[PDB]
Amino acid sequence: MNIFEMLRIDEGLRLKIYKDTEGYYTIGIGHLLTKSPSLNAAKSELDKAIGRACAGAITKDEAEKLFNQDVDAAVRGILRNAKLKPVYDSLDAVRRCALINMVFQMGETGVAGFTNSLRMLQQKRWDAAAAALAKSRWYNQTPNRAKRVITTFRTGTWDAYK
Ligand SMILES: [Cl-]
Ligand SMILES: [Cl-]
Ligand SMILES: [Cl-]
Repeated sequence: MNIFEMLRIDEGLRLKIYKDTEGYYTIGIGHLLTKSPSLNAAKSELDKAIGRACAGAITKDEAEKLFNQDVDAAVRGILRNAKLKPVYDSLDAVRRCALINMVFQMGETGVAGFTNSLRMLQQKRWDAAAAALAKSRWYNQTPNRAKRVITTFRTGTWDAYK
């Protein structure tokens, strides 16, 4: 299993503009277009991201290209972040993927906000980290996905995804 396969499971794949769990316009494999209520605005962001007139739809290849860009951006955002980097550096390969998953979903700043959980991960207190992560809007809004990531952090294996 790898980060791509993992996020592909959590986010799905849709070739036509859709609303994510918070009602924002997204497309592809979890690629947020805009927070704005306007379908037009969405459509304009899409055209601008792809570089052509998509009329609200993209191809598979296009979806994948955006996904490669988003994953890379998330890894680089972690490595540049003073709060995240040291965590990431302290973790084993499976758990690094769990950290990347959260950044992809909520962004760096959001993740950097889980101060206590970050500190526990770093100290390798897995069960305490799991509990801290669970006490969040994140967990209450998207529980099944949250659980899958938290379990990965707890165990360091891919069972939650197999
Ligand atoms: Cl926390
Ligand atoms: Cl809570
Ligand atoms: Cl969920």
